[PDB]
Amino acid sequence: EAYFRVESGALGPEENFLSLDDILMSHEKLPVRTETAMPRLGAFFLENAVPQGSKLELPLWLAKGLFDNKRRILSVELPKIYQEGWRTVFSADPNVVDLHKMGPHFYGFGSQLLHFDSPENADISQSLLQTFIGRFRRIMDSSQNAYNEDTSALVARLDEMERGLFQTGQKGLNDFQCWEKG
Amino acid sequence: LTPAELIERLEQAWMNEKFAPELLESKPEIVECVMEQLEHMEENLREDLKVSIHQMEMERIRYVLSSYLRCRLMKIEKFFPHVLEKEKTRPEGEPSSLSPEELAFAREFMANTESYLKNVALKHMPPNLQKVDLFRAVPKPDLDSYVFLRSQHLIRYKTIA
Amino acid sequence: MFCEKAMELIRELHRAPEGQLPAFNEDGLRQVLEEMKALYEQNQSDVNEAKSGGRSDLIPTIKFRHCSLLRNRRCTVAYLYDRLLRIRALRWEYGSILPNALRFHMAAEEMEWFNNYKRSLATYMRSLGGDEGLDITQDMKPPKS
Amino acid sequence: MMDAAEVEFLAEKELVTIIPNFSLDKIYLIGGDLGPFNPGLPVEVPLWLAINLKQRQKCRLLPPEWMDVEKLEKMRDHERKEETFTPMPSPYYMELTKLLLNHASDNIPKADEIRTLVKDMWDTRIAKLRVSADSFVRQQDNLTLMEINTSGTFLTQALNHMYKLRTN
Repeated sequence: EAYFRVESGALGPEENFLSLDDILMSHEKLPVRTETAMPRLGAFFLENAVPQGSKLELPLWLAKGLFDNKRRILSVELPKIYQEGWRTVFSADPNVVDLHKMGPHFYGFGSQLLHFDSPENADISQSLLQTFIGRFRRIMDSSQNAYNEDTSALVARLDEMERGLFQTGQKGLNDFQCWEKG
Repeated sequence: LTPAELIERLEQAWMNEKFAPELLESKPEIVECVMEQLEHMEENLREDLKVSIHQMEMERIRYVLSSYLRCRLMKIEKFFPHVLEKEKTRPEGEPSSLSPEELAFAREFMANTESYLKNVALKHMPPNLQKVDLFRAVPKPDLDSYVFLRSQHLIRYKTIA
Repeated sequence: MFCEKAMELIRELHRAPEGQLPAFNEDGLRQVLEEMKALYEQNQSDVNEAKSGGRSDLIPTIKFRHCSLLRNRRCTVAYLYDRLLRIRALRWEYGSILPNALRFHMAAEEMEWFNNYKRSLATYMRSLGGDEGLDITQDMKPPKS
Repeated sequence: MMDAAEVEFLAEKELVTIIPNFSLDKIYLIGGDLGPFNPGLPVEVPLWLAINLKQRQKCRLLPPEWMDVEKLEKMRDHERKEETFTPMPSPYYMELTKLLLNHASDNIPKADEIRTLVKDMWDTRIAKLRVSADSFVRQQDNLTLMEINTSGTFLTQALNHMYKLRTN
């Protein structure tokens, strides 16, 4: 309408400062290891400080706010799903995966996850497409058609950027039907 | 030019500004003219059936003119920072994609928004962090976005741009 | 210290269906700022305690807190802006006077921004032609008759 | 992008033929002229005026040459024939059918039949637009504005996510 929100950007290089979607995405914890001890910071992480090496779960924004090319403050590991482990099962058939149970922001998180200069960055990206361009169909076919419990069951498996495509296609199919009528 | 042509043009500058993801060049002519042609009619207008037919043609002439500017305002507000300056940073020799009315508006827009942020919460923040560079807070029009151009087809706007 | 409070603020907005405007969260915003103030002092201190107090093992603890200040800010700004994006629409929807229902969900600062917004849009249009330019708020949908 | 309403507004600029029941001099409209009106005497006027006069009960609308049953019924097949998109009669074939069958079915030779016949060509035209989409995305014209917008925005986004993820 007249309300044009700030669209996402998590799929491009950086996020969008004012994007509600992006702040929401970047708030998902992440597998992170400690390097140098951090005093005072021991009350929040209930286990006066935090030893070096501690395995932690930190918001993608925090982990990214501390990470650098020296790992002199943080160590990070590619979450189990972005690992070549599943990166193969997706290659098999993506249109079966439950991209919602897994990281709800599958694509967005995956993209921002590149900053951590992982060596295997390439292989990830060359899968963030293989799994989208691979599901592009079942998503469109669901949007460009009236609701049924096949979409109510399909939707329960799309991630946050797909549930979005879903709506959009569900919008034009409902703009034209609100026209084809009287 | 001719009424027939004029209007025809408006429907171009209208649809162009509606498929292009960025505040296109200001066409203050097509605008002030159709504005003039219309008022011209409203006069000669104030028979029955004849008049009525002219009013109907006007509600359409109006519709597009409005739908048009209404689209521009939406764009400037959606990018008030990259516009209020984009003009100042446009080589004098090119078309100001923003007019003198849209100027005092895009200008007013920020002076209202900025004051809001500050007063409401941005000023009660820890010193050396109470200011925000809207020039980077608000996203810029994505030129690299796919559109539809008319032999008609679709492809990233940047390349065509 | 995890900007969790700020989050419940952008959520109060993500859980708003179309682009509805929930009541301004005065309380939430205050708890978000007061949290920054705290995050500030207790970080500036460690900063001083490091420049003089020698103890350098603090850099980590400082950067960490810095992220918090920034995050807490990104969120508190995005929130206040999205409400403005919504309030703006209210103009092109209900007209010039606001449904006394919305005034009731806005902050005195927002109604102020709005009246200043209308006040200018008013000027703009009124300059599109002689005798009060051309109102572009009407004729929202192409004529059907 | 444009929505149905906005696109229809363009279909309404389209010329149609009507036989009026009144006499009116030549009206000089801003966007052209509209030949003198004489009862029982055919005149070409814009679809918006037509529909206005039609419901104002002062005229009779003449179905476009192509809106003939067996005529289109012979086009749907030529569409379900060629693997690709078949060039349409009226570049708003869908609108004119909707506007004329809702406002002037009286003048259309058997509507109920022609109506359906038309959509069966929009459906097996959309279908072909979906399968042809799966492609451009994967491998990374001749349509009506009403088709490239009711699906436009979606396909638009998908592509904005391609080049964005295909680069990341």
